[PDB]
Amino acid sequence: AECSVDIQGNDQMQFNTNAITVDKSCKQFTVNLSHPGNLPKNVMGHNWVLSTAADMQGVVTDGMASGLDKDYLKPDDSRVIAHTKLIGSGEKDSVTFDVSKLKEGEQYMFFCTFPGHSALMKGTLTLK
Ligand SMILES: [Hg+2]
Ligand SMILES: [Hg+2]
Repeated sequence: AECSVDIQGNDQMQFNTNAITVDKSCKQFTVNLSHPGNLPKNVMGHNWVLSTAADMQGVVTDGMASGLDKDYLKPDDSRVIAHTKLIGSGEKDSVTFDVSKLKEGEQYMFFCTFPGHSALMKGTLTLK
């Protein structure tokens, strides 16, 4: 939709998109995350985390080490452009971020930092 997208993470460790386009005219962009299924956060938690592609691995690694009580995301990580909280089934979280934090000629990735999820739960985010 305009300057916004709705995203689902399911019980099979899947997002329902692997590619997000952000319209350059947008002043900010919003992601609304939900979690179909019936499994809880500790088992099948999802978040939506944005970083440059170059920074993704560092964020994933430091997030795992941060623990479940930190939503598997390092607090105040300067590499995380925007993020939701970790959610289980039946829950919702959203994030709005300034589009000025993105540039052209930079590859962005979105992913989930729950342990082992990012191998499957990841995609591209592009400003155009
Ligand atoms: Hg996940
Ligand atoms: Hg990556």
